[PDB]
Amino acid sequence: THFSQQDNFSVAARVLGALFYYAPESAEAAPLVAVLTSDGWETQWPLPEASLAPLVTAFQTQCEETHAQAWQRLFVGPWALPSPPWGSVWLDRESVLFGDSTLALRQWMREKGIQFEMKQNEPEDHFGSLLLMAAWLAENGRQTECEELLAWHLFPWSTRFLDVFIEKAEHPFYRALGELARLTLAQWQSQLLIPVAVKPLFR
Repeated sequence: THFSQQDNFSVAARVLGALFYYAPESAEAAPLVAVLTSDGWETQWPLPEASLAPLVTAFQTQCEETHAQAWQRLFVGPWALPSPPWGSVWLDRESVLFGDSTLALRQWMREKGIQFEMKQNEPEDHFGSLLLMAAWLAENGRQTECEELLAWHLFPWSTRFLDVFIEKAEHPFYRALGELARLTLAQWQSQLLIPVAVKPLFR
């Protein structure tokens, strides 16, 4: 019955999350770059074809800039990232990392006995970390928590983050990845029984 337990929710969340968290040449993400750059993946993605046809091609579009170089520029640095993948940049009035929305997520994790750990020195509210934790909760049959994560701790900023990211990606693969993410999270959003939390955006 619950939308986290069907339509490839966990599988799709893990794919989107890893491609946003790990480098395209990494052991974690290279196989995923390879699935999205081959025909066939669209058959298993939980969205309709009229919207996937264009992304199939777009994911395969060659480009002088390397996946590795695009990711570096979009997610690592050294310079300012065009769309910072951490919730508190979007939700905290001050746009700092480890901000108030980050604290809210951490407190919620601790109340619900959620033991999922992020890597060291890293804030909990990274877009991909959130998608991997949602996947992980789904797999564990923790549907209520999964829905709360999305409603309360991801969807309030994820659309804004994706909007700016899709507009500034400037690389066919990552722009396609962004659009895929937006279409998919939107679809999930429409399946929630619970309202998305109403929060101002500060970037």
